[PDB]
Amino acid sequence: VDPRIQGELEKLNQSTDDINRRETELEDARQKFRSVLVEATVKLDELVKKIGKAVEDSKPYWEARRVARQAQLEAQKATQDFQRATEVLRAAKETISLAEQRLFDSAWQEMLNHATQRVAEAEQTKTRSELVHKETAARYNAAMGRMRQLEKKLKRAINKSKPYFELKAKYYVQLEQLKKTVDDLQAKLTLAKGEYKMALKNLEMISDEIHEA
Repeated sequence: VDPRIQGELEKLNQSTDDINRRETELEDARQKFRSVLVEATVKLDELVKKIGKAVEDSKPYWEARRVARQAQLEAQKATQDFQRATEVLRAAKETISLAEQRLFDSAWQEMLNHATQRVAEAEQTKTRSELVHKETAARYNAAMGRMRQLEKKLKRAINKSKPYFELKAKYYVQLEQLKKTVDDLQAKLTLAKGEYKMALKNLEMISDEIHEA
C-alpha cells in the first residue's frame, strides 16, 4: 500500500504548491490595488485643490439629476404596468363581447362567468395603475423642473466639475473590479486549501487503515 500513499502525497504536494502560487498572486493583486487607490486619492485631492467652489456648487446638480433619474425609472415602471393593465382589461372585455354575441353552451357560460368574475379585480388594478401612473409622472416632472432651474444657475460650475467626476468614476469602477478580483481569487485560494486539507485527511484515513491491517 506504499505506492498508494506515495502517489497521494505527491498529488497533495502539487496541491500545496498551487496554494503557494495563488497566495503570491493574491498578495501581488492587493499590492497593485493599493497604489491605484492612493493615486486616485492624490489626483482627487489635487483636482479639488484646483477649483473647490465649482465642485461644491456642482454637487447639488448631480443630486437633483440622480433624484430625477430615480423618478424616471419609477414613472417608466408605472407607465408599463398601466399598459399591461389596459391590455388585460381589453382581453377580459373582448371575451364577454364574443360571449354576448353568442347569446357546448356550458363551456361558454363557464368562460364568460370566470371572465366577468375577473373584470372587477381588473378594473381595480386599472384604477390603481392609472393613479400611481399620474403620481409618478407628477413627481417625475417636478424633479425635472427643479433640475432645470438648477441647471440655469450652475452652468459655470458643472462644466468645470465634469472631468473631475468622470475621472473619479473611471478610477472608481477600476478599483471596484480590482477589489472583486482580490475577493474571488482569495476565495478560490481558500477552496484550494480545502482540497489540500482533504488530501491530508485521506492520509489520516489510510494511516488508520494500515495499522488495522
